[PDB]
Formats: sequence, structure tokens, C-alpha cells
Amino acid sequence: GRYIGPVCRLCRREGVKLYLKGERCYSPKCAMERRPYPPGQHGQKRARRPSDYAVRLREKQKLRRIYGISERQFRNLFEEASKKKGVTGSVFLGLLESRLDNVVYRLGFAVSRRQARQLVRHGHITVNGRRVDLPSYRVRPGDEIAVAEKSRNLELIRQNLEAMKGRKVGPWLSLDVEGMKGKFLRLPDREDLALPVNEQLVIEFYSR
Amino acid sequence: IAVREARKLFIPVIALADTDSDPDLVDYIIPGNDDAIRSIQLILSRAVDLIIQAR
Amino acid sequence: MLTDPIADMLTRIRNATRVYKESTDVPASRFKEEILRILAREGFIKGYERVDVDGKPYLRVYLKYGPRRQGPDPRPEQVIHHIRRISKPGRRVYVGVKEIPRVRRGLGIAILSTSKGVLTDREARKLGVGGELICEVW
Amino acid sequence: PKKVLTGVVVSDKMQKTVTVLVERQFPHPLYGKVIKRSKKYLAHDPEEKYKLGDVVEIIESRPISKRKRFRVLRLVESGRMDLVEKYLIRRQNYESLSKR
Amino acid sequence: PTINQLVRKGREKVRKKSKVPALKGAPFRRGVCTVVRTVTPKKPNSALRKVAKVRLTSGYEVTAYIPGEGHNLQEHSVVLIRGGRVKDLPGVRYHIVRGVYDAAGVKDRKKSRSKYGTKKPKEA
Amino acid sequence: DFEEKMILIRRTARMQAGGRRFRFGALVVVGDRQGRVGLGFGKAPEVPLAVQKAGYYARRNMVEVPLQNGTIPHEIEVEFGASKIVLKPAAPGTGVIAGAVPRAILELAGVTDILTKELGSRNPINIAYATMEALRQLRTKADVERLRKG
RNA sequence: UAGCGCCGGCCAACUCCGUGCCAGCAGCCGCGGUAAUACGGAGGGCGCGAGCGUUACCCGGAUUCACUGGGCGUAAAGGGCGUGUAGGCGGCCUGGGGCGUCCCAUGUGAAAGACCACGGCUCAACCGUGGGGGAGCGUGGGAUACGCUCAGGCUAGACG
RNA sequence: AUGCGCGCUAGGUCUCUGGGUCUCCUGGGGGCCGAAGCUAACGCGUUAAGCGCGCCGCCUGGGGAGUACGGCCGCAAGGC
Ligand SMILES: [Zn+2]
Repeated sequence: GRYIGPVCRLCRREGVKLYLKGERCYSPKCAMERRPYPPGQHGQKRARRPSDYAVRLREKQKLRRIYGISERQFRNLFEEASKKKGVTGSVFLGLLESRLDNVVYRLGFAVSRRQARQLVRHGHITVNGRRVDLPSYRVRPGDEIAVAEKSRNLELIRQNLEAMKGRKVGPWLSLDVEGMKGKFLRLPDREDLALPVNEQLVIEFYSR
Repeated sequence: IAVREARKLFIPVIALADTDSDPDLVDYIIPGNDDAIRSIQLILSRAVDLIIQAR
Repeated sequence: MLTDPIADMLTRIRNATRVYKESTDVPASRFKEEILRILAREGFIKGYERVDVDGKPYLRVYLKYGPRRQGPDPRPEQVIHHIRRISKPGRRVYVGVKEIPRVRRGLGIAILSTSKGVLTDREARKLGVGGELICEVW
Repeated sequence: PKKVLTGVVVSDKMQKTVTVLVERQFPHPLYGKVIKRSKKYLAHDPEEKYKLGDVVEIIESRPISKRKRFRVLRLVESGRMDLVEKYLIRRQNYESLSKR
Repeated sequence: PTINQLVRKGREKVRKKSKVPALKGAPFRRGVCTVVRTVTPKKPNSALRKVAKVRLTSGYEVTAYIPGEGHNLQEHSVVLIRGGRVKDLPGVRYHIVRGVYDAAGVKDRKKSRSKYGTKKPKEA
Repeated sequence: DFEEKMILIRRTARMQAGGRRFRFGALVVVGDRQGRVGLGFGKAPEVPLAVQKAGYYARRNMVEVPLQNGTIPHEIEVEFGASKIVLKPAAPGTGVIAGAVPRAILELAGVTDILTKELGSRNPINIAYATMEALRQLRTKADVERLRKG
């Protein structure tokens, strides 16, 4: 049971532009370029110095809201990453990036993750020529993600993938727009992502 | 008090010590006499003359 | 009564070093000589020497200190910051090869009485033996 | 292999039977100190050839009686009376520990 | 102490004391009221706290607290007793669950309804 | 050039001829996230003056922290008064595991991976002093080998 | 289909109305006796979300039974003082025995569970295959610095 | 309000009592002031509450309570 409801309020509360809407949050309408203060009655009052707990919680909430996954799933992913080899932050971000709907968004089939989730759930996305319809499917480096043959004529798909011409996708990915398909080359690195999150705060939060 | 201040401010200390002094707190010690005008006269005179000809 | 000679020697060294004495004397034995040797190579003490005091054989230890420091409390830094006794009469500590401790991430040493003589942790690990854990120094 | 234990003889007041006090040493589970403990076994000697203060070896065997499951293997040392004395005095000190 | 003193004697383990003896290691108990009364706080506080003297399905007769704006507990009402001590009244260490057996939910609550068990009001 | 973190302010009182007179004490940490930290304690009749004074003292009283991979060379235990601090190096990807006071001190020195524990008394002032002492008592391989070998 | 708990500090999240030491809240410190961010309601807000809270019990925090890792002049804590049994502990040098101790090899340490690597259920939970680890015991062989034992000495403890 | 034994860690001063090569030096007691160090602080500091080793005793928030019951001892008060 994902979070369904007003979105740019999260943009405001976090105080940073989380691209959770698509085209609107690019135009002068993101409701962050106008009224960048937090929501509610006491939005535009002078803010007290936040505690350490406030800081850690806010960072974690921001990171969790970027991907739009449940707290339970987030915690489980963090536990999984904490138990593996290498840097916890890097591995955690990589595992967060291995979701099917996230890859769908990255490849550009969808405009937003909230849309990529709907595309995957409604069986419009195939992996290795086999229909996969769960947003949490972890894709491994070296899998082919394509659009289902029955769902090619969808004007949503056509319009979305027309905008990908002369546009650069992530260096850890490859895209064939003519074939309407993509390849997941490798796990993304810390620097390959432009996330406005310092994951050290997230680690510190979850340790306690 | 002066010695303590100089120690605190990393200022080198030169002292004409005697038997009842602490050798550790002095950077450059001249083990001699603190009384006997004659001793003070000799030591200070030599030091001042050396400063004079050094300039 | 003198129940522990090795602890006594370590305490003598510590007490001497805390007041910046250049040399200390300890009643002599082979085992103490081995401890002093191990300490000598690692460059903790300046060096040991066998002497005789009223016919009784003693070991004289020449100690080592850092350079004179600047500012308040000009006393020089120590080379032996900390020294302890691990295995004491009434509680002996014996460790296998796997359980040999690491001291200050390799900065400090631990002395083992292995079946192949008195060694450091590094030497013991190389030789793949354990034994009685005498002391740790750093 | 059949267990072999070594101890002093502390009682020969029975027919074809000796009492052997076996000593054991082991580190404490928690504190690591070397603990020393003792146990008594009734050993079988059909020839009556062992007396007080003989450090002897006992070996595991088929039951002979209710409390006898060990035989006497061989003799190690004789005349070691001090251990018997120590055991006796330890056992004797109990009359001092009474309440009534 | 010495290692010898620890071998000989060891360390005593600390055991807890149950703050709710009357329950006998159960989340709740079922009881019957005998007295429904009001009592006064300890000192710094002042009120008339409602209190019920319950007899449990255990072998215990204990006082319990009735939380909320009002109650309906008579002299023979079947009630459910829950853990929890009241700081003011010196001796009561149990609460009553509101809205189980005979105790009813506090009418016209809107904020914390799970506590003080009241059904969600109809909005139309 | 430096960052300031305010550990605490406390209002203390002294009794005059039938009356209370107040003073304010501030504990300020100053750092550059590069291995230089100072700690200051400032008392003044008013809070801003206390904070200014603490900042001044902190800038006047600095220590160098020998970092590598953003961690400590070796574990250290330091007891100041009745309070004790334990610091241990951690592999990268751990984060700063500490209470408010040690965390604030260690972050401003640039430490990114460390394990800490406070023992005995947990007065923030004493804990802060103990932390600074431990940071002052850190040696590297080079320093130790220079002392021992020459 | 969208609920539930919180918004004085701990602990993320604040204004108005109602009441006025009442009614009530409470896990601790504590709120309420007229402008209550702590009670009841509303609007906002925060945290989780087919779940959300409470009660009971266990580990943690508790280094608050302290082996790792505590203490006793005044905070709780040196026996009123001797003599002394069991026990615990014990100087220097040389040799024998290998008991403790250390090491190598080997037999166990069932499966399942835990760890790692691959896989099968569209993912996961779940499950399959493979590999390793493992405290502790038994057997064979080895070392002798330390503790033990047995001999031979020494005078720095002790006693004449 | 400081268990016993042993070893090590600057000194200055007063005093009781032995020895010597008697200005002084070397033992054993009793007191003050103080290095390093220790302590929450007061203070301790070669007569340690410093640094160490061995053995014993004891502590685990206040009150209820040295009370209750039980056991041992006492003529009893009472004691453990
Ligand atoms: Zn927006």
C-alpha cells in the first residue's frame, strides 16, 4: 500500500525539488519555485534549530520519498545492504536503483516513478521476453528490459519515448529507442547519481 | 609568575638559577648565584657586552 | 612476600619512567633477561646490562624518552606509554594461535611465552604458535 | 579405549576393595582460573596387595558391585602417606562445621 | 574481589518483581465490581478519581481505575482489568478497559477512540 | 573558515542579599572538517556574549587530529574526572556512532567512521574534555616509529 | 477500500475555541486554581499504513553482580583484635618426566537452522543444490619458555 | 570511620630510641609541610588514599528494619 495523495507538499516539507510529478515539476509550477516554505498553517514561521534526530529523520524521509517505497521495504533493503560486502551507502543506493520501475523510469519509458509503477503493474514491461509485472523485481546487470508487443501502439508509450531522441541516459544503461528496449549494464556508482542525499545521515539514523 | 606566563606563551626563558630553582622550567639555564651582587654584575655585564658587539 | 617477579619488574620500569629516571635496577633472572631482550629490539628501553650489587646479580635498565617538549609542562614524551601484566598468579591466561591479541592496531606489542621461547605477537603469528600471555606494551 | 585414572589409596577397610582419590585440574568456565578437584572411586583388588598411600592406576571395568566399576591396573608409587594425611584432616574438619 | 572469591562464591543474579501480581502472568483479567467509589489524589493534585473495587477470576480483590469522561459501572458489572498504575492514588495499580464487557465507550470522543473503546462516528 | 557547533547553554544562579543573580555558560566547538578542532567554555551575563566568548576560546585552543581514510589510527580509552570515553576505528561505510557531544566534536574534525562509548558519569562538559584529551593523545605509525627507532 | 496513534521535554510534529484545583491526562518529570502549544473539540501537522495502538513477558540500554567490565577515609560497603585448620598463592641456578599449556594429523561435532555461492516458484516470503565454518571431546606424533612434579645445589625471604 | 604481607616512587623539618669512622653517616618508631601521582571534592602523599602482586572480609536505592519468623548462645538484659 504505497503513498497515494498530494505530492508537491513533500517537495515543500523536504525543502528540495523531488521530481515526483513529471513535466509539471520542470515548468515554473513545481510549487517549489513559488511558495518554497513547508506546508500547513505554520509553514512560513521562523524555524528553530533542528535536532540530530530531526536531521537524520528528514534525510531518510527525503531518500525514501524520492523512490516512493514503503518504510518496511526501505528498512529491509537497508538491512540487506548492511549485511553485504563493501560500503553500506554505495550498496544500498545500488540496490535501490535495481528496482524494475526505477529502471523503467531511468530508461525514460515513463515520466515519473509513480507512472513507471503503473506501467510495470499493468503488464506493459517485459524482461528477457518474459512479462514481469512487479515493481520490486530486482534486475541484475545484463538484462534486457523492453516494452510488450501488445503495448507498443499506446500513445503514452509513443509520446514518452519520442522525447528520448537526442537525450542522454545514465552511463550504467543503454537504450535502443527504435527497438523500444534497453540494457542494464552495471550497478550505478555513488557519483553516477545526482541524488541530493547524504546517505551517511541515513546510516546513522538506522544504526540507533 | 613571569616564568609561568612565558611558558604559557611559548617565549624562551633564560635564567640565572641557583640551588633552589627548577631546572626543567628554564630553556637556557646559567647555574650560578642569585644573591652576591658580584655574580649578578659579572653575568649581566658579560651578556650585555655580547649583545652589544653582536649588533 | 614477593609473589610475582615479572609484575614487579614491569612496575619498577613504569615507576622509573613516570619520574623520568635514566636507569633502574631489578633483581636478575633468565626470564627477566628474555623480557628485557624482547623490549630491547622493539626500541622501548635504551638497553639492559648485567651488573652485581653486593654480590647479588642485578639487571640495570637504561630507559628512553622522547625530545623535550615546548610550552607548559616541558617534560619529554614517553616511549613506554602503557605496560600491563596479563597472566597473573591465580589467573593464568593461555591463548591459541587464533586468539593472539592485536594491540593498538599493530602499534603496540604483546609478549608471549611460547613453546619456542619468548616472542612477540608478530613472531608468534609467523611461527604459528601460542602460549602464556605475559604482558602488553604500547 | 577404557579410561585410566591415577590416584592415592585412602581406605583399605573393606575386603578386596580399596578407595582411590583421583585428582583433576581444569580451567573455570567463566573466570579461567585453574580449578583443582577430587573424586573417590572404589577399586577392586582380589589379592589384597594394596594399602594406604600407594599411588596406583585404576582402569574402567565391567561392574563388580553397586559402587565398584574400576579395577586396579598396576602400582606406581608406595609410602606416599602425606596425601592420605591431608585427605584425613580435610575430612576430619567437618565436626567443627556442625550447627546443633 | 579476587578471582578466588569469584570461583568460591560467584555473582548473585538480579531477579525482577512483578508490578502486577493480581493478573498472574496474563495480559488481562476478568472481574466483577463490588464497590464503585470516588477517592482523592495524593497531595500536589486535586480531583475526584473514579475507582472500582473488583474481584478477579484469580484469588485477588483489587482496586482498578476507570478512565474517561463518564462510566456506567454498577455494583455487579462484569469488567475487564488491564495493567497500569495510577501515580496519584496510593494503592490502585490497574486500569479498566472501556467498551468490552459492561463498561461502555465514552460517548462523543473523536481523537483517541481505540483507547476508551468507541466506534467510529458516522459522517454523512 | 571555521564551523561552529553549540553543544549546550546553561543558566546558573548565585544568591545575593535575598535574590537570584543569573549567568550563562556556553560550550562551543570549532572545526574545519580537516583535522583541527577547538573547544571553548564561555561565561557571560547574557547568552550571545557567552557564545562569542566560547567561540573565541575555541579558536584559541586547537588540536590536530591525525586522520586517514577519515578514521582514527587506533583505539583509545581516556578518563577525565569520573567520566570515561572509548574510541575505536571503523572501516569506511560505518558512519559516526556517538552521543550528541562526541558526535559534534568528531564530525568537525572530519571523522566519518568511528565507534564510541561513554562510561561512568555522563556530564557533557567532562565528556567533551575527555573527547578532546583522547584526540590529543593519538599517535600514527610514523610518530611511534620515529620515537622508538629514531 | 483508508484507517490508526501522536503534536510540553525526552521524541518528528502548533494555533483557536470550551472548561477554570473542576472535568480530566499521566511512561518519568509533571499539567489544570482565567489569555492552558500537557485536559475536551476543531483546523493544520507528523509517523506508520491493511494496518495502527495498548496490556503482559524476555534481552538491550544497565559498566545497575563489573570474566571482558565496578567498588569500600567522608556517598552502601574493612570483620573489635589475635592465633591458626582446610584452601588459595609462592625467591635464584641446573637436569629428568611431559601433567596443565602450545602445535600438526585424524575420528566425531546427524539432518534441519545460521554463513557464503548458485538456482526454482513472474519477485519476495518459501524452497532446492553445493561449499565452508564451528566451541567441545577421542586417538597418534611433536615442543619444553611458563605453571606442576621429581632430584641436585645457592643465600637476597624466613628463622636461629 | 583506612584488613594483612612484600616491592618500587623527590625531598624538608621536629621528636623518641640504638650503632659508627660522631660538623656528619646508617637502622627502627612517632608527628607536620610538600615532587610525581591519585581523588567528585575535601584531601592523601616512603606511616599512601601513588604504581603493582597474593589472600581474606564486605557493598548492590531510601524507609519498613537490625524489625518478623527460624536456628545457635545467654540466668536475664540481650548477642550472632
Ligand atoms: Zn514539485
